Amino acid sequence: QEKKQRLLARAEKKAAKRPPVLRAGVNTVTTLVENKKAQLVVIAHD
Amino acid sequence: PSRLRKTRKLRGHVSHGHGRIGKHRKHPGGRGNAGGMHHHRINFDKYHPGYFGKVGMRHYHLKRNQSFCPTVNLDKLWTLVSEQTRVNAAKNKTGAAPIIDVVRSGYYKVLGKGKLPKQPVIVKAKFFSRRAEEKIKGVGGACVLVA
Amino acid sequence: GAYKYIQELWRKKQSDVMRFLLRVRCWQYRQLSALHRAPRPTRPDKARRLGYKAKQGYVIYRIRVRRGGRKRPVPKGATYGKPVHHGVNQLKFARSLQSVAEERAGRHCGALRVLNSYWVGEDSTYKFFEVILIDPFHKAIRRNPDTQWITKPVHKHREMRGLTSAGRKSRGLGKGHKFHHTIGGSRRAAWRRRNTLQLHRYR
Amino acid sequence: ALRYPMAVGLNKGHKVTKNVSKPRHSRRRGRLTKHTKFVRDMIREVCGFAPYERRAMELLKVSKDKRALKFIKKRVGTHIRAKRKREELSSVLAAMRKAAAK
Amino acid sequence: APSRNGMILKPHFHKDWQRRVATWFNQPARKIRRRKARQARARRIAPRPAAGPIRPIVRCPTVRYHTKVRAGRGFSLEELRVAGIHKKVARTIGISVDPRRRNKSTESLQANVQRLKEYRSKLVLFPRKPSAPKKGDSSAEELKLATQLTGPVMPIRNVFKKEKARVITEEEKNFKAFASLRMARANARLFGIRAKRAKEAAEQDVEKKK
Amino acid sequence: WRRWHRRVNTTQKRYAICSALAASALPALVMSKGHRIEEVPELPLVVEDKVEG
RNA sequence: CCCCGGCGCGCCGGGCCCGGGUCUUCCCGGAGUCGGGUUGCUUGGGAAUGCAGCCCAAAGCGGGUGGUAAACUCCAUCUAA
RNA sequence: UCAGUAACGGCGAGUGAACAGGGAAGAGCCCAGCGCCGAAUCCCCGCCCCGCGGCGGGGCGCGGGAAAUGUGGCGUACGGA
Ligand SMILES: [Mg+2]
Ligand SMILES: [Mg+2]
Ligand SMILES: [Mg+2]
Ligand SMILES: [Mg+2]
Ligand SMILES: [Mg+2]
Ligand SMILES: [Mg+2]
Ligand SMILES: [Mg+2]
Ligand SMILES: [Mg+2]
Ligand SMILES: [Mg+2]
Ligand SMILES: [Mg+2]
Ligand SMILES: [Mg+2]
Ligand SMILES: [Mg+2]
Ligand SMILES: [Mg+2]
Ligand SMILES: [Mg+2]
Ligand SMILES: [Mg+2]
Ligand SMILES: [Mg+2]
Ligand SMILES: [Mg+2]
Ligand SMILES: [Mg+2]
Ligand SMILES: [Mg+2]
Ligand SMILES: [Mg+2]
Ligand SMILES: [Mg+2]
Ligand SMILES: [Mg+2]
Repeated sequence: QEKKQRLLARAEKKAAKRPPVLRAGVNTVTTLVENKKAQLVVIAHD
Repeated sequence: PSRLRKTRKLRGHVSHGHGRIGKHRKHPGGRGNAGGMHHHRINFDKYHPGYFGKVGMRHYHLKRNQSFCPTVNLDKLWTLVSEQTRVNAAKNKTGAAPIIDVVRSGYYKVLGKGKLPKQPVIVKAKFFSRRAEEKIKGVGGACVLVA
Repeated sequence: GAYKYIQELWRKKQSDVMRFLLRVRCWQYRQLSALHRAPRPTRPDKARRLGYKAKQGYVIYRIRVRRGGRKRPVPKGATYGKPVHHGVNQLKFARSLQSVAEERAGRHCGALRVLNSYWVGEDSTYKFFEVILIDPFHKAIRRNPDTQWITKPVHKHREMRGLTSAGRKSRGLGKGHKFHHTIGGSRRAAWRRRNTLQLHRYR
Repeated sequence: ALRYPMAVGLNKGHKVTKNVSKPRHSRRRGRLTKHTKFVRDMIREVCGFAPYERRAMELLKVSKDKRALKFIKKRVGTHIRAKRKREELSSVLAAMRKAAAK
Repeated sequence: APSRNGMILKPHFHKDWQRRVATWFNQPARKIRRRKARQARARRIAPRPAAGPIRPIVRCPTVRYHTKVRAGRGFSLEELRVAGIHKKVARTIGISVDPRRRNKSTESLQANVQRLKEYRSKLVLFPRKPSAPKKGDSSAEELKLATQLTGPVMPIRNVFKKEKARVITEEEKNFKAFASLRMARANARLFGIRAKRAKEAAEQDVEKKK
Repeated sequence: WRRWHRRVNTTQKRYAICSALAASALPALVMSKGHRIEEVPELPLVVEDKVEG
């Protein structure tokens, strides 16, 4: 819902920086961990 | 045509030409090549010596392209080139001999049967027999090997 | 890169980690029915490299097939023939147990198309296979061109004509000198061609 | 001397110019990459060794190399596969000595 | 039963061969059908050649046929690369492509490279939009002459390099064809054992030396 | 699968066409074939190419 | 004379913002599968052509094939599950 | 066509392919994986416009859902980014 808003505002900003965010998924996180681009990894126990 | 065959002439003759005593029974003696080592042994031994038994090494997966080697004798050697090729060489004076390439004619080995005309020739082939090369050398020619 | 580790991890089936997981899971699989809808692929890495995608219209089924050979089903072991055909035990079925698993899943869900299957465990009595099936009438399948092939009527019951990967292994297909039996597409195809008399008009 | 191409012998063959080109990319299949080596060394840390590999290593510790190969060959199946396997376990045993020495 | 002198015959008629007899009474009707599909196809792709894509030259394998060349499946990536033709663009302009085929020698590679360049010189290319020509397209004058081609494109033929009569030299007269062949077979037959004997010989004397 | 069809050597078939043409130019043979050619001006009978149109 | 089809030419609203050559740095593969033993069937496939059961059970310049089992060694050729 | 041939076979009766060669036809491709892209992906519901006997296209919904246990774009051994 709020990504739709950002794009609409980007259109308004156009008609006239990426904040930090978590990274989900074992495929995304594994690649980050191999690249040393992750500072803390949280793993579900189940 | 069936009008020219024995059946038409055998109408009215009992037994149809197979005899009254022996008759024409289904398969007396067996079917096919039955009895070769038995009641049919004389025919096989008499007319097919060597039929039974084994001889020589087996060779699995024989590829008959590997042993392709068509041969030509010397008595046929000059047919592989036109007639004017021979007459021109025989009558010229510089001593130049024509080139006969037996591979182009579809042969690989040159054999020695026959005699050559007294005319120098350069022969190209993959293989020669010993007598082929001597006979080719006796007329002033040379043997050329190709791969 | 997680799918790489899982693929490599599942190659160490005699490791302590894998032995524990296979042992407990075979036990769990053994407490259920022979045909069982599964909620998700037990092996996400293996399933997807066999053509599975995590989208609506792909379903997973777990099948339990009894291990061992094919006993000839004749009464009291009598075959009524020549000694060459007196065998009752030590005979084997022409197709694999993975194939039989796909056929049992395929026959049950006649409205689904069987994509592939994989091995999830086995004990002395049971082999366990998960079978990937596709609903050929869901719109996540019909509207995607890459998967429109399996909605065609020529692809009905692939597992029952030896067209799946597991099914097609018992057909003796392949290129080269090892598979001269099935030149022409199949054993019968090779046989027909080799056992037909060509009588040309002018002969 | 005079020498001709021949259909027989060590230099048999019709003579052509050999042309050198990069090997087809299909010919590198099965070449170990530093990332794939890293992933395999990680799984080896999590998983460990198989019971037959461990038994083979016990044979190699007591310097029963000939018996170690026969056990491995009987288990993996072929001489070449066993020769490669025996070497890896010996490398593993050698590494463990060095680590302990450290 | 055999009767006097005769061949021993083994006809293969011990199966149900009558259930699988393939008559050929549809042969003329097959020939008409095949031809009628060649004509409707020639009309469909005109002015493109009816035969199809241009094929390369290749030497037949084995020693029974390597003296002959024929039409291969398609030009190789090395051939197309040397001829400056993009492999994906090759099929669009009548050229066949064979990713499998390898070029082992230069001369065969060059022969197909030249064959491509000759073909590209005969290509009459119609613009994508007829009213809007483009860079590579043929001029409007040579499009009025574009007519469909019958038969294989640039047919492949076995040509023989004729050699004229020359005076035989003493070096050639002296050459020994039979001996050269027989010795060559012996050398290629005893090479491995001879090398082994040389190796063992050195070892035997070395231990005496040292 | 009775053998309905027969091969005839091309050299013989061409021979058979030469024999037919040679025979066609002899009044005795064309008469003896039942044709009423008792008043055709000549044998062979050649007419101008206009009749082709 | 009716109908269906096909092939062409224009407009509206859409999607695509697309390519080639050379350098530089990177990345690259299908596992209870292969292979091995044994058993049964199967094949022209013969110290075992293919298939299957059971047991064993991989590797990564590795693996498969190279029509006689096997070791050492070069080559060639493809890239399985 | 090779070829009733290499081979199989109480090596008896019998059985029995393939490569090469000449023709018919001719067409090539796609994933997983390895990566990078704010999941960029998909299904269903309601309203509006066109079409509506092959139920589709576009616009709008802090409408529901699938999907990070991995959807879509690029990309697949002929190498690719
Ligand atoms: Mg009488
Ligand atoms: Mg009588
Ligand atoms: Mg009589
Ligand atoms: Mg009698
Ligand atoms: Mg009789
Ligand atoms: Mg029997
Ligand atoms: Mg069977
Ligand atoms: Mg197998
Ligand atoms: Mg296939
Ligand atoms: Mg008699
Ligand atoms: Mg007789
Ligand atoms: Mg593959
Ligand atoms: Mg049977
Ligand atoms: Mg049999
Ligand atoms: Mg050998
Ligand atoms: Mg013959
Ligand atoms: Mg006997
Ligand atoms: Mg049989
Ligand atoms: Mg062929
Ligand atoms: Mg053709
Ligand atoms: Mg991917
Ligand atoms: Mg490929």
